[PDB]
Amino acid sequence: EPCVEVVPNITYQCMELNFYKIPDNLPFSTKNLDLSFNPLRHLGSYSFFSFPELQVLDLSRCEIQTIEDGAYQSLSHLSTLILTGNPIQSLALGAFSGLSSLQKLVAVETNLASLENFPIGHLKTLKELNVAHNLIQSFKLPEYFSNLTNLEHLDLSSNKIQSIYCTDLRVLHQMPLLNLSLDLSLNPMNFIQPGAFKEIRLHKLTLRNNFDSLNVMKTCIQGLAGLEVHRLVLGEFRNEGNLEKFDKSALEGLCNLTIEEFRLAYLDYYLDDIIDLFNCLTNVSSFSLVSVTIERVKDFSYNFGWQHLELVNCKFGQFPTLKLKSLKRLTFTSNKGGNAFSEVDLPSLEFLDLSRNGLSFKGCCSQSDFGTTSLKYLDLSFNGVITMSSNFLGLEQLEHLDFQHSNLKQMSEFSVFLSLRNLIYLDISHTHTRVAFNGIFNGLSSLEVLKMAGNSFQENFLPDIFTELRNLTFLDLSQCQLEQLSPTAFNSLSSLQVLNMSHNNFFSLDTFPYKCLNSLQVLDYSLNHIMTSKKQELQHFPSSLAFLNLTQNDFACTCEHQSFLQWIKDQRQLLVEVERMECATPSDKQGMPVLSLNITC
Amino acid sequence: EPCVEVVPNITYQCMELNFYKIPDNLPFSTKNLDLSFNPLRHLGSYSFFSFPELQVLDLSRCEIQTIEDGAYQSLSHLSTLILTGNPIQSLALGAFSGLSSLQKLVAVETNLASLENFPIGHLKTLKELNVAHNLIQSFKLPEYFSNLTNLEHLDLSSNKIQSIYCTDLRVLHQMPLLNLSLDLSLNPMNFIQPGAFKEIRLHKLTLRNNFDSLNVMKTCIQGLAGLEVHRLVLGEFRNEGNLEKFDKSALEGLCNLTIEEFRLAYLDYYLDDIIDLFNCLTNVSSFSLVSVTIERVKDFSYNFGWQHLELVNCKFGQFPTLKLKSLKRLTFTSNKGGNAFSEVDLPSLEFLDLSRNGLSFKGCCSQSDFGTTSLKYLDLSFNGVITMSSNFLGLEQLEHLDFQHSNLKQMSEFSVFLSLRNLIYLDISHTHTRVAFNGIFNGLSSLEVLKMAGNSFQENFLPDIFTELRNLTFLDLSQCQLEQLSPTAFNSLSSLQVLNMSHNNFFSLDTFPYKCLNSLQVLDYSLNHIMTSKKQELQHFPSSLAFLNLTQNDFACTCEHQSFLQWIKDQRQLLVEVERMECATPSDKQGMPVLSLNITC
Amino acid sequence: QKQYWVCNSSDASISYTYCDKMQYPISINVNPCIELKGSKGLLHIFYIPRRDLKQLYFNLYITVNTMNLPKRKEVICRGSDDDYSFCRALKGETVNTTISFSFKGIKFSKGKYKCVVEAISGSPEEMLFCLEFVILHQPN
Amino acid sequence: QKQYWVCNSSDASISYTYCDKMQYPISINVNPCIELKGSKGLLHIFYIPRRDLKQLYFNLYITVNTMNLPKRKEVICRGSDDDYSFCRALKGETVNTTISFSFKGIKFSKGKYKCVVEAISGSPEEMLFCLEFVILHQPN
Ligand SMILES: *[C@@H]1O[C@H](CO)[C@@H](O[C@@H]2O[C@H](CO)[C@@H](O[C@@H]3O[C@H](CO)[C@@H](O)[C@H](O)[C@H]3NC(C)=O)[C@H](O)[C@H]2NC(C)=O)[C@H](O)[C@H]1NC(C)=O
Ligand SMILES: *[C@@H]1O[C@H](CO)[C@@H](O[C@@H]2O[C@H](CO)[C@@H](O[C@@H]3O[C@H](CO)[C@@H](O)[C@H](O)[C@H]3NC(C)=O)[C@H](O)[C@H]2NC(C)=O)[C@H](O)[C@H]1NC(C)=O
Ligand SMILES: *[C@@H]1O[C@H](CO)[C@@H](O[C@@H]2O[C@H](CO)[C@@H](O[C@@H]3O[C@H](CO)[C@@H](O)[C@H](O)[C@@H]3O)[C@H](O)[C@H]2NC(C)=O)[C@H](O)[C@H]1NC(C)=O
Ligand SMILES: *[C@@H]1O[C@H](CO)[C@@H](O[C@@H]2O[C@H](CO)[C@@H](O[C@@H]3O[C@H](CO)[C@@H](O)[C@H](O)[C@@H]3O)[C@H](O)[C@H]2NC(C)=O)[C@H](O)[C@H]1NC(C)=O
Ligand SMILES: *[C@@H]1O[C@H](CO)[C@@H](O[C@@H]2O[C@H](CO)[C@@H](O)[C@H](O)[C@H]2NC(C)=O)[C@H](O)[C@H]1NC(C)=O
Ligand SMILES: *[C@@H]1O[C@H](CO)[C@@H](O[C@@H]2O[C@H](CO)[C@@H](O)[C@H](O)[C@H]2NC(C)=O)[C@H](O)[C@H]1NC(C)=O
Ligand SMILES: *[C@@H]1O[C@H](CO)[C@@H](O)[C@H](O)[C@H]1NC(C)=O
Ligand SMILES: *[C@@H]1O[C@H](CO)[C@@H](O)[C@H](O)[C@H]1NC(C)=O
Ligand SMILES: *[C@@H]1O[C@H](CO)[C@@H](O)[C@H](O)[C@H]1NC(C)=O
Ligand SMILES: *[C@@H]1O[C@H](CO)[C@@H](O)[C@H](O)[C@H]1NC(C)=O
Ligand SMILES: *[C@@H]1O[C@H](CO)[C@@H](O)[C@H](O)[C@H]1NC(C)=O
Ligand SMILES: *[C@@H]1O[C@H](CO)[C@@H](O)[C@H](O)[C@H]1NC(C)=O
Repeated sequence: EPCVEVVPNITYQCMELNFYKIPDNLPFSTKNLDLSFNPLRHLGSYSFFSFPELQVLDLSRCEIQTIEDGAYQSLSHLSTLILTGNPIQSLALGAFSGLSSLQKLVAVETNLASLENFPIGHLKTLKELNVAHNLIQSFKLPEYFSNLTNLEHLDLSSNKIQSIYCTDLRVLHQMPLLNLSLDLSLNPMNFIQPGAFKEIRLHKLTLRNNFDSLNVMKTCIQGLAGLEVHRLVLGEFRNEGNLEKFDKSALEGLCNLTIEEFRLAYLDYYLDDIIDLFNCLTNVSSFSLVSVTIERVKDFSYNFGWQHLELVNCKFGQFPTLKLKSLKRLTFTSNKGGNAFSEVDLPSLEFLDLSRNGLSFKGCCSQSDFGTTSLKYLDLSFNGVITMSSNFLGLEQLEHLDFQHSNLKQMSEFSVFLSLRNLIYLDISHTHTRVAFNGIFNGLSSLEVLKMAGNSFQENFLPDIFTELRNLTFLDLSQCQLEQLSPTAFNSLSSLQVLNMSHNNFFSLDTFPYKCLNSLQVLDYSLNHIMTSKKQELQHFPSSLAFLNLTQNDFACTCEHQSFLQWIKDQRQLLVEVERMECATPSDKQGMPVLSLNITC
Repeated sequence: EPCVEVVPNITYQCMELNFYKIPDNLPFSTKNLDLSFNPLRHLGSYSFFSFPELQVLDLSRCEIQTIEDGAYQSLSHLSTLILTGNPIQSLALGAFSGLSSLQKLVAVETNLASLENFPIGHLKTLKELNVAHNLIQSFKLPEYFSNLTNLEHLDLSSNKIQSIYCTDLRVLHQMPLLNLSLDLSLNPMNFIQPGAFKEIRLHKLTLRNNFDSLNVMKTCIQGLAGLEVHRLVLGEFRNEGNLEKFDKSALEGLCNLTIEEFRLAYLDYYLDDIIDLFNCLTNVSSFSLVSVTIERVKDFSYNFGWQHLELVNCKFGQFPTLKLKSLKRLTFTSNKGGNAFSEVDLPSLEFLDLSRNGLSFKGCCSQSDFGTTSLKYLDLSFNGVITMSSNFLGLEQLEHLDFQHSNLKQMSEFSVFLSLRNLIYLDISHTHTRVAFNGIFNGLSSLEVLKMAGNSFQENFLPDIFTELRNLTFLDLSQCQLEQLSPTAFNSLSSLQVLNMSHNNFFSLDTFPYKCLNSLQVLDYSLNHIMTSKKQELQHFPSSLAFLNLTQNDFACTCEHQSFLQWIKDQRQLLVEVERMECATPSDKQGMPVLSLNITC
Repeated sequence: QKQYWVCNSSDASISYTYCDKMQYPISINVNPCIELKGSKGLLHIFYIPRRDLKQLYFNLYITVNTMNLPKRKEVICRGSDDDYSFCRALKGETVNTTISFSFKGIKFSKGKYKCVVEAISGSPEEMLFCLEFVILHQPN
Repeated sequence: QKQYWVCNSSDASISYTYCDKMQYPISINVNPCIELKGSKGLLHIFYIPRRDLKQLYFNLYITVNTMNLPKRKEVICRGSDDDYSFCRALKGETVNTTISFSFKGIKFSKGKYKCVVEAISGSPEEMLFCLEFVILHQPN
């Protein structure tokens, strides 16, 4: 029964180690004692006495039948208790007595029955109270919540709460300050008599998969009246039975609340129209849908005040036609349905993300496409096929631009990035690109990070295309099948520090192309096959070089060009991994580190 | 003034050589004398006397004012005359007198006035008669056409023929046999009085860009009645002014003819519906549209008897929804508009070509997509992005399959060609493919031509994927960046004769991988960098090898592995181009053929 | 290694065993059994995790009759607002869930098909278990 | 080599000369002149070919300020039923045609722009002429 020492005399974990008592033969100053799945059928007063210091304590599935009085007494600084899965049939009054600084309290799968006979009355600093998967029958908040401030979460999901009445929540009418991110989900409820929620405030309210029909949902939405929830979350769960009807006059009566952030989070019904539905869900400054299939619908053109939208994992049949006078951010990511694109009109939009959809652009990118003129961010990566018919025109203010793993067409036929004078980032990695025009990267004067790994080169000869890109500090070039490089290629590049050049097919190293790089610190030549040089005129690299990875390529262990291996014992100060720099060419000299074999000839 | 001798004492051409008389100081047995742009302001009798034999004669832009009587007399076997651009103001009666075997007769841009005073009455064997761009005022066929049989073409386009009457074409009611592929295009005509064309027969009729409005066209179509043309061609030309209206009741009245092959060949009007238009163009066994923009239209679902369709260079906004119970061939090639695809239903279709459209397939290829089950041919090459969610299922009868320059996705995740047991051809060249599954080519047992040039390989090591492909006679592998090959890779391949392996990155040649290839005749290793071998155990190639291209790669000219260069002077019987097989490694030995430098060490 | 059967069909013989050191039990059922031809059905799962079923995902190592495939990575639940309710579980909490599935449109062939299943979840992303699935196949 | 002017605009100075041995005349006009910014207009051509204007196409060798581009290949007329009427001409036949054009949506920069124009047509596909276009550019 060795308790594993996770962090040396700080944290020990004793899980599934068949215990029956606390391991008090453990170091005296402990923190974060894990103790779960060890059978402890009952606890006693001052159980945790040899642990005067303790931050986190876990008792999960320790099958605690009863917690006796005065337990946990000699135990402060205890910030967390996790009493998950312990079936408690006798929680003695005054339990949890001495706990000076307790914030988190997780009692899940504990056989609770109500919250009025729940011993946390004396508690303070208590922020979370996760009472989920319990047996609680009515949502009547007990009175000791008056003394209990600082409570921020109260997650009672999966409970058997059936309905609500008026003077339920008579508490909360006495709270000048109260943040209660309440979450009531999966509660089968069929009645909310009016006026119950009134002059009340919340900071979240989550009701998903609880109403069995459209009429129940309708009149219970009628039950909540004047709620003022700062963020509402409705929907259902893919996991169980669901609604079999959803159209216009459902979601009605939702029009008396004061919402600011909405989220419908699932719908098994192929909804087919979006206005006169979600009708009184305007003025919500954050709209969001997730996993809801609205396949065939034409009229998306409508005016809403929606300062943030998000359509994640939704299916369609067409690209929706958005017309939003006020929408600053959009996230049309990982959708599956309609692989095309048509011009949307978002006059005030500053962020945009259309990633991993798979859609295709024929009108490419111009101010004519998105209707805006101040778009700071744009991600069209992991899409299908992007045809360049217009260099980014009217988008002169665009600092981020990703394209990686898309399919760029006609990228060599003109200067495609000719308008982007304020651009810091550019990732055209692994697009099916054949660089055959010396003016491809023309216009990018502020580009500092250039990633392109997996793009061919005309006849596999690196031309002088990195000119006027003088801020480039990071340059990625790997799997570009380069067999030669212009001797004057990386000039005007005085700020380049990282320079990736590995996984090409070279056979000669030299230092003239890198004679003048004042800021280079790393230079990677790894998965090449580099055997010899021009001639031993190979000179010292610039002083700044602090790293020269030369690992993983073949070598030639015979008398001639032993001067080359002498010039790679030139530097021991700049090599990296002398372990995988070895011999390849003879059979007798195999796997041998090069600086290691001392031969005269 | 040297007449160029094109084919030695057979054909001489004297073009733009400023002549004034026939060059009779030319060999005596001539054929195909070109003589054009030489000024010959007049001809005389027996002009071409020193050419007793002559097949083809050209007089284009020779500015012949008058052709005197009896000219061309001592001139038979003359199959062709090209009197193009010669302004003839006095063509004497009885000209073209002695011409025993004349078939073609091109008189274009000649200032003709009518066909009744046209000296070809005595002619026979005359097949073509191209009288285009002339000045002819009425389409009244003269009577000597009775004697004139064998006439197959009569192309009088761009003429000033204004209208037609009944007893025009009183001839052609006396012709038991008459093939007349007539073509009347660009003739400004505004009246066809009824009954004119009647009991008449043609073999083509081409009227494009001749009616100035919809009413003119309508009632002139009403003019032609009971024509029985075997192939009709209407439309217009992008080059000039065009119709400004085209909808349902245009093209009406076309319903009295007996058409079998139709072609509308251009339309500047964005037509927006296809039935109740082209309404009485059913039962035509060959439909065809070219360059006509029908962008927004939903109802393509309609029944026609159309045994061949073709939609070349058409624009749309959607993929048309074809529903044709009888359509054997389709050619949806080079369209531009709608880059998608939806399931069509062509129950009896045996050919299919969707090439260079650029559209994208999400449902890929299955019997569920094209509704047929006997499709012998399929070309989806040069398209956008093709996602494999189904190996060709229900298409077990498919002998041709092209994919080249498309974008295949998920091609390694399962045996994608698993149903195609009858497949001879396969071109997956230059798709963005990374071969990382030894079962990619599983199922292709009859494949004899396998093209794949430009497809990566996992770690650049050729695995044993060419198994069960025993009929493969042609194997393409170039630009596959292969650095190693399994020593047992091309086994079970006894029928391979051509074997392309160039433009990879090798550094060692050997003969063991090709120890057993009985049918190999060509073996290409060109754009590699091959310097040495395993060891001089390199053995004789199989007898069948008749060609070993080793050109264009680097070599190492020092004493050691002079035994390798000795083994490449092993064979002079199988080398190919000893001119570009040279030296690379030393500076003093540069550009030197290898078998050439005799050194001891 | 003890063999765990699941279900037979006309052309399937699913089973599985364990990879790793820990062998925490699990209960998987499928009704009706998968016909490796295009099938439909339900998948009933009874589990008690030793970690949080949060940011759960699968690494699949598939083997088509002694021929490896590439590696598959399937994200079941991401972060906020999962499609599923069971990915809100904690340690020691009973998961008792049901998920329906269907597929069609692919032909397979005979042979020992294998798939190594690696579940990963939690705060530092440590594994939850490994399982090894054996799926024979012989179409009718 | 004699210089052949075409038209000036606000940001264009088109001109051209001849490549090859034969120098058969041709007449090209454009109205109004191309603004290398997105333009519209008509193109009037008067020609008398020395071959057939059949299966005509262009090879374009473009040069962006001493930087070559790839080679362009433009098929004007293919075979049957051309969009244009002038591609039914024969040798010696007057071609007198008019074609309208328009483009927009691309930014260029300053510099000597060049384009070598090679027309090919006919039965054995021999060249019809070469021309060399010089297009200066200086936006306003
Ligand atoms: C010898 O070759 C090695 C590869 O073969 C180079 O490797 C290192 O690769 C690591 C990739 O995992 C880089 O790490 C990453 O570090 C960056 C730092 O900013 C983080 O952002 C990334 O998230 C992180 N990625 C992961 C998966 O951890 C290492 O940074 C990088 N080494 C260096 C020095 O940058 C070696 O670089 C090369 N030898 C030398 C001296 O460069
Ligand atoms: C040495 O390398 C040469 C290339 O570097 C190989 O070249 C030859 O390439 C030609 C491509 O133009 C092939 O020609 C074509 O021939 C086939 C015959 O069936 C025709 O279909 C194609 O239309 C035609 N294409 C063109 C553009 O003409 C030659 O066939 C081919 N040579 C041989 C023998 O096939 C040499 O092959 C290689 N040396 C040897 C001995 O193979
Ligand atoms: C230059 O660019 C290459 C492009 O790949 C960078 O390569 C990556 O290098 C890392 C570090 O070795 C590789 O990670 C290795 O991954 C294996 C498997 O995951 C792991 O077992 C190793 O311990 C190591 O972490 C990685 O595979 C490799 N490729 C990719 C696509 O990431 C390289 O790091 C760059 N050089 C510099 C100096 O930044
Ligand atoms: C093996 O496959 C390669 C793949 O390219 C074949 O290469 C092609 O070979 C021909 C013949 O040399 C090349 O044509 C050359 O073209 C230039 C320019 O057009 C011309 O000037 C030369 O005279 C010659 O014709 C061609 O460029 C080259 N590549 C392609 C894409 O066609 C090779 O022929 C194949 N080997 C065998 C034996 O078939
Ligand atoms: C379920 O399928 C398995 C495998 O197909 C069956 O197991 C085989 O059982 C037959 C019948 O007894 C034996 O002949 C084979 O030798 C067994 N092979 C293996 C690998 O186990 C199993 O019997 C099937 N179950 C039922 C109820 O039919
Ligand atoms: C048309 O444009 C050309 C080139 O832009 C003009 O030619 C230039 O003319 C100016 C004005 O006389 C001279 O200063 C330059 O030296 C000339 N340069 C070249 C290269 O020719 C021409 O003048 C313009 N035509 C008109 C009518 O303004
Ligand atoms: C709870 O509400 C208070 C109101 O001041 C806010 O500061 C706090 O951030 C909220 N809680 C959380 C977890 O955001
Ligand atoms: C980046 O480029 C801009 C414009 O060329 C220049 O003003 C700036 O100094 C450069 N460096 C940095 C660190 O911004
Ligand atoms: C003309 O008609 C006859 C009818 O027998 C046919 O044989 C011939 O092929 C036709 N002409 C052409 C050029 O096809
Ligand atoms: C091609 O393969 C088929 C089936 O494997 C076989 O019957 C045939 O003999 C092979 N060879 C030829 C030339 O068809
Ligand atoms: C899971 O829940 C269902 C719901 O009725 C129940 O019937 C079943 O017994 C539960 N599973 C277990 C193992 O208890
Ligand atoms: C071309 O045709 C038009 C048509 O009116 C005519 O005006 C013009 O003069 C013609 N061109 C020549 C060079 O004759």
